[PDB]
Amino acid sequence: PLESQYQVGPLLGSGGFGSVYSGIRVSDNLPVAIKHVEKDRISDWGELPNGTRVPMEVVLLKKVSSGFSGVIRLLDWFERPDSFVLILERPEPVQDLFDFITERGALQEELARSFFWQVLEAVRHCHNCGVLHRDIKDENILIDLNRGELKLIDFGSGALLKDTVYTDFDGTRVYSPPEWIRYHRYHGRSAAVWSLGILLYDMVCGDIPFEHDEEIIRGQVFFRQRVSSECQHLIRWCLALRPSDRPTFEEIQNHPWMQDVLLPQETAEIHLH
Ligand SMILES: Cn1ncc(NC(=O)c2nc(-c3c(F)cccc3F)sc2N)c1N1CC[C@@H](N)[C@H](F)CC1
Repeated sequence: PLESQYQVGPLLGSGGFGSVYSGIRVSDNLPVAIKHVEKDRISDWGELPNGTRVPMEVVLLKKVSSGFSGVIRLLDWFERPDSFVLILERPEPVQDLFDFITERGALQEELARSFFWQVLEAVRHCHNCGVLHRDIKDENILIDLNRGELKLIDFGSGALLKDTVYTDFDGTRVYSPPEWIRYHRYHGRSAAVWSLGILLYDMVCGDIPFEHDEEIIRGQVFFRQRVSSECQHLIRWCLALRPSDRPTFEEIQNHPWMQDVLLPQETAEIHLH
C-alpha cells in the first residue's frame, strides 16, 4: 500500500469535507474515486467491530456497501497519520445529477419519475441498513449514463438511523426541513422525505423551490415550470410543514405519479444514449 495500488487522477470535487480524486485500481484497472478526509476536520467519529476509531462515514459506508448498486460502494480504506483515505466505486461514463440538470434544464416527467424512483429505492436501502444519509440532493446523486442507474454518494453528513429526535444537522440548509430551521429538531425519515420533495421539485423545475429560511418555514410551493397536477401534488405532500403530514416511502411509491416507472436500461436508451 497504498500509492502503489492506485494511480491517482484529477480532482472531482473538494471542500472543507475533504477532496475526491479520480483514480484507477492498478490491477483491474478498476475506475475508482479516492476520497481524503483530514482527521482534524472529522466531526463525527465511529467505532468498528474490532474497536477501531474511524470516521462515522466509514461505518455508514460499510453498512450500505452490501451490493445493491443504488449506493456507491466503499471498496477499501486506509488510515494515515493525519487523514483517512476511502476508495470508492466510480462508474464510467458518469455525471452527477446537479451537472445533468444544469446542462439539460428541467427534466421531462418520465425521466424525473425514473430518477426519483431509483433515489427512493436507494434511500430505502440505506434505511434498511440502519443508515440515514442526511444530505440527499442532486450533487450527491451519480448517473451511470450507460446503464441509466443512479447511485448515492457522500455519506459524510450521515448518521446511524434512529427513531428518536436528531438535534444536530450538517447537510445542505436549503434541503433541510422547517422543523430543523425552527426548532433544531427533526426525525430522520420525515426529514428525508422533505429533502426528497426538494429534490423532486428541482428535477422537474430545474431549480430548488426555497432559498431563504422564511420560505422554508412558510412552505408555499410556487411552480416556475409546467408540471403535471399529479407531480405537483406529490411534491406538495412531501413538503408538508408538519412532519407527520408527509408521506411514508410506501405512500410515495404508491402515489399515482410514480406508477409505470421505466426500467433503468429503458431510461438510458430513451433519455441518455
Ligand atoms: C463529498 N463527497 N464524498 C464523496 C463524493 N463523491 C464520490 O464518492 C464520487 N464521486 C464521483 C463523481 C462525481 F461526483 C462527479 C463526476 C464524476 C465522478 F466520478 S465517483 C464517486 N465515488 C463527494 N462528492 C460530493 C459532490 C460531488 N458532486 C462532487 F463532484 C465530488 C464530491
